[PDB]
Amino acid sequence: MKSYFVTMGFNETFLLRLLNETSAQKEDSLVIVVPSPIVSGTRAAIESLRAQISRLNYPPPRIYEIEITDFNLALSKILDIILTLPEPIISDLTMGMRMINTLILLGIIVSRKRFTVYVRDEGSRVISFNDNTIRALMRDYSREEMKLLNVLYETKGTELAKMLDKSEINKIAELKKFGILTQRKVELNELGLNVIKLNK
Amino acid sequence: MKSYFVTMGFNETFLLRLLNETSAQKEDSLVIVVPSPIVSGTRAAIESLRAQISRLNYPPPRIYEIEITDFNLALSKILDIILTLPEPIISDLTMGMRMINTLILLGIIVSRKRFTVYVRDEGGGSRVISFNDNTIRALMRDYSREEMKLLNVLYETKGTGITELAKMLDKSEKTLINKIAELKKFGILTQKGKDRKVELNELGLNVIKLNK
RNA sequence: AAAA
Repeated sequence: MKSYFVTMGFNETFLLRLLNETSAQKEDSLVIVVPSPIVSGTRAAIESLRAQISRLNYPPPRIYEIEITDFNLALSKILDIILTLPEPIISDLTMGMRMINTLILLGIIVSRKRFTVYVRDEGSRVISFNDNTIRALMRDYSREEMKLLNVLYETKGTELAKMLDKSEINKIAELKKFGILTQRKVELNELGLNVIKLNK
Repeated sequence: MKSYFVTMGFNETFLLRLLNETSAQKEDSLVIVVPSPIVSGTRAAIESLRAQISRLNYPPPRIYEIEITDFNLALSKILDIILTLPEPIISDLTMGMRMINTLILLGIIVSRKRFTVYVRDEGGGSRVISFNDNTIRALMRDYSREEMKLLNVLYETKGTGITELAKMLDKSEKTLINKIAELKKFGILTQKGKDRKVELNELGLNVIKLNK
């Protein structure tokens, strides 16, 4: 079970693609935030989405309208919605107004809930990230960790154990949860490259 | 001197509006990131921009072209550009590809640099929100139980002078001043009026709402 | 790539 949290523009097909790609189920939650007032294009897109959801056995959408006047007053409404969504929260920034997508994006990050955000090339190519990515980039690494990463960066991958001079691993599984390295040779991933780049 | 970091689509109007609303100077770094390869509508918007920039003594744009294969690979390239921009970084995410603007936004936050982001209304309207680095750091800060006790009081009294706050919290005014100065750095409270009553602003309300 |  999961939650979809998106805004809606004039084209419901972006959301239909997201719902099928991630195998949406009826038990899931679908929450659509739209600007106030609801313009004709957005309303038509919602009715078009209702008819197509009712055929495909998807979850019924809940629609929230919010005025977009102040960054904090609008974030306040986005946050109240977010605390009512069970994790993980699936989001896609390719559709709807940029202002509202910005508030959704910032809303899930500061809420510290689990999430997966997708962003597409126009509506073919696609990139994604999650709460683990953001937390791995926002983390203040200690020097025991930082100089271990810098060694892995310079050695490119127990030969490691006789460099920092320790025993022979509990920290390895801890850093594998942050997705910054893998594991035989301990291999640093691209996310770890960004880690080191942020703290050099 | 400031710096501007934006991406470009087919329309330069929002960038020229940004430059006009923030009083852009010729000594500023204007940096534009575009996808690779540069398509013809983006080449045309960039030529339309340079003509108007020269006539208004705006900064000349330095243009970088980025490939976007993977999230981490593309962010890596955005960070290289960000980490050579002088602070503060002024950005406007209402233009160009959404993928690039997401990386620009995410790149700026994690670079811990100073910034102001604008996001406008596509339909041309006057609706516009903005935020800055203190905004994000405020919402993500780990607030101690003691710090939360102080914020909870300002919400229930709606403004209280330093002397009464020190009484309500069983602390010295000397130590309350230092703590109020530290919270003021994050932008979550202000102290206006001739009575110097400490008050929670809208940002402080969101901070309190996150810890319930 | 201005509710794509």
